[PDB]
Order: sequence, then structure tokens, then C-alpha cells
Amino acid sequence: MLEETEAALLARVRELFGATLRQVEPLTGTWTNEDVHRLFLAPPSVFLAWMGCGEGRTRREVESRWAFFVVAELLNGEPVNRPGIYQIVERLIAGVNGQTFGPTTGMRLTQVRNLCDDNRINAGVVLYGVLFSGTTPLPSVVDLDSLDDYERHWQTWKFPDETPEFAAHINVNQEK
Amino acid sequence: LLFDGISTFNVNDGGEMQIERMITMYRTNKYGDSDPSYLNVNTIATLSY
Repeated sequence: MLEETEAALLARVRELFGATLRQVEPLTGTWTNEDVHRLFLAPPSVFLAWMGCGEGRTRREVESRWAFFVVAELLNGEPVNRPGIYQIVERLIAGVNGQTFGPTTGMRLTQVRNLCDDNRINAGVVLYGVLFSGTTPLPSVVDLDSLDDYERHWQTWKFPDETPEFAAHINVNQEK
Repeated sequence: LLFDGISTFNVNDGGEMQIERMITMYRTNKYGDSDPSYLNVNTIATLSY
């Protein structure tokens, strides 16, 4: 039930921030050392990336680890709007803490890394990154449905192969 | 006789005639061989029951 959860977080982010964030888009893979030169950042924007799932309490639940990578612009060594980016990070933490998002519930904040080395400083982007862990259940077993009239019951006693066969072809619903 | 397939009987004291072992005349499987799965009349009777 992970995809429904990520859709829920994305919808919540869109509702909370609206036009403040230029875009929101799921990220394939954690933020590596070349994501800056490969993605359509269009800052300011936030990316939701699934970082996997550790073992949950039961055999039907897991601790999913999501991440929110927030992007902005740092022209001339100066963030484009430092109060804006701080407010974005803070409101993203606040509105996505504790509240359930689809099947997943108990979103708990785990870590916030500055996550701005030279690769991103010379690229004019800040990458404050939030992490989350949630108790998400596994999908249930697929149900079934069929109705066929019970009419015949074929039983075969497991005798030795070449021993003469013993069986009963019951054929219920027979009247005489 | 019990090996051959014909059942037996015992004559106990007092002029009484007992049954000994009732067996079915089944000794050979489909391809020769030797199968005891029907040797006892109790086996076929219990299968029927």
C-alpha cells in the first residue's frame, strides 16, 4: 500500500503549499551526486523519494522510510528567500508529522540533513532534506468468488497401483 | 490351503465346526506378483462398509 501512501503525501503537500512551491514530483532513487545535473529542479520545489522500508512490528506491517528533498536557489551565495525556504521546510515537517496518509499512519520525523555539499552549492541550490518513518501495512490476500453447483463427488481409495481400483463416483443431487 | 486361496476351518472338541480364517481367493496382482490387499474378507467387507 506504498503507492497510495506516496500519493497521499503528494496531495497533502500540494494542498498545504499550493503556489508557494513551483512543483512537486516523486524522485526515483535517493538524492545522489548527479541528481542536480539530471533533474528538472525548477526551484523552489520539493521531491518525495521512497528510501525503503525497515522491518515493522508484525509480519504484515513495515516501517517505510520516506524523504522530502526541498530545493531552492542560492544566487551569489545568498538564498533566494531564506525565510521562505525555512518556512517551507518547517511547514512540511509540521503538516506531515503524526497525520496519517492513506494506509500509512504515525508519520514520525526522524532526521533533517542540510545535505548541501559543493556539488549543490556550485549548482546554486540548497537541498534541505527531511526523513520520515511510517507504520504502513502490507496488502491483504486477494479474495475470491465463484458459485458452481455441487453435483459430483469422486473419491478414489489410494490402493496399490496395479491392485484393482476402488472408487466411488457419488453424483449427488441424483433422485430415484 | 490358506496360501493357495481356499479358506480353512477348525474342528474343535465337542463336534463343533469353527471358521478359522475366511480369506478371499485373491493372491495374484495384475502383472503376476503377489498382493495381500484383498486377502482378508474383513478387508473387502470394511471397504464396502
